[PDB]
Amino acid sequence: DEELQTELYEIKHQILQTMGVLSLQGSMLSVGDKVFSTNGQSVNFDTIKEMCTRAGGNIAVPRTPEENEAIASIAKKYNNYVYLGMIEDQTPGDFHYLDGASVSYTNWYPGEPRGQGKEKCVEMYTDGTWNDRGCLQYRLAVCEF
Amino acid sequence: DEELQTELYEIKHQILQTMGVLSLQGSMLSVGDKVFSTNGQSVNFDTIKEMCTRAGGNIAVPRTPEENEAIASIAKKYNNYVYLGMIEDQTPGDFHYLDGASVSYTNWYPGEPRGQGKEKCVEMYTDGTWNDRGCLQYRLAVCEF
Amino acid sequence: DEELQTELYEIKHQILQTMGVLSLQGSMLSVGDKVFSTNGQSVNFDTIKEMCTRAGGNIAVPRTPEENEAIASIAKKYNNYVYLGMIEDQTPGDFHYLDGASVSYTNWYPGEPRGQGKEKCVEMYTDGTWNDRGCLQYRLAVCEF
Ligand SMILES: [Ca+2]
Ligand SMILES: [Ca+2]
Ligand SMILES: [Ca+2]
Repeated sequence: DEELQTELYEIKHQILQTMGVLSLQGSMLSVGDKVFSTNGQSVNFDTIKEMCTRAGGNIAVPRTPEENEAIASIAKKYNNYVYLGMIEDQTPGDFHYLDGASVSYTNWYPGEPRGQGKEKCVEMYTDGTWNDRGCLQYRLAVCEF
Repeated sequence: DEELQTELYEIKHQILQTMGVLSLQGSMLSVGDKVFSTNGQSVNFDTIKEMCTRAGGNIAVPRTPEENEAIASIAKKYNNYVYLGMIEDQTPGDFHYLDGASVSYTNWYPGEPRGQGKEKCVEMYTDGTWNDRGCLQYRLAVCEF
Repeated sequence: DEELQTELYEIKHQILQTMGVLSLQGSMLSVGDKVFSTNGQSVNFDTIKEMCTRAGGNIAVPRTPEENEAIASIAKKYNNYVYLGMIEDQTPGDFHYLDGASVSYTNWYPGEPRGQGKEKCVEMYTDGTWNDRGCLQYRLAVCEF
């Protein structure tokens, strides 16, 4: 269709414009096909999950070095640790994404994880490395869409 | 078309991402197919209408309990009354949306409306109930898109 | 396609909603098919170019009176001059857009340009008129998408 082609072009341009504005003003960070954003609040794991789902997204989880660096830049920006989208398996030391799949990419701080099963959550330090920790602390809420 | 399907999927995802960011940061509230947002300014009815149309929208008007609660949450958030998108008919006590249609859903504070035709505008209290009032007061500008 | 028509309508509405929110909150200004926005930072020409490209856009450049007035309103809003997307040719007095094409629309302050080739950049005063100037000053970063 000849009109369909032009309509799609305009639609794609408008999306580029809206995403460009959000990017320019630091409202979000786009990495590949993933968009990260924070509301600036520091709350516990359960609360963060609720906030993200309310917005139509999920708690952020890095699956590549580039995504990890992006979340880390936000942690650094707000000078606060970030809870990530993963929880410990029944077997201590093993973690899984919230959908149940086993974690692949990892960036544990040397020595971590070592909570012996008592720290089922994972927090990201400002340098981007990870630490298994309890889930009741107040951490920066970072979501992915 | 095989490429049209993938293009639309990506377009829809990007929209979800941009709307998710705006939602997460409290820049807007989505209720069904309607989006509410405020610039935080408190001005009169005529001014609000101009501001909304300038942005490509219209003065907010709740047509369902869910929409009413959404606008109320914004009123509460900014601790200020909100002018709604309706004005009094020639017959006192009867109101109409700006397009001329008679108002259906209402949420008048007990006793309202009772301006006897001297208060053609409608303001929303922070608890979400309505009050007919003059149109020259300074009220939170809430628009719908 | 009967479903394609409805899908496009919804997509276009969502775009209108997201753009309406950004417009209402002063996050951007739309003029025709062009969107202008600033991150509020004041840096040199090279830095501005980087910031804009990072966001998926380019340094703003007015090509019509309407676009010029839009950028001027932003300069006025932030009370700071704005570097524009153009640089001087090898021949003093002649300027070109960054893609190499010769500038068409101009709005030089009376007497400008007169840097004799020593001021290859162009800054916009808050009244919207232009002045050729060095490229190392700190100016409001305004991008176009
Ligand atoms: Ca640990
Ligand atoms: Ca009354
Ligand atoms: Ca000069």
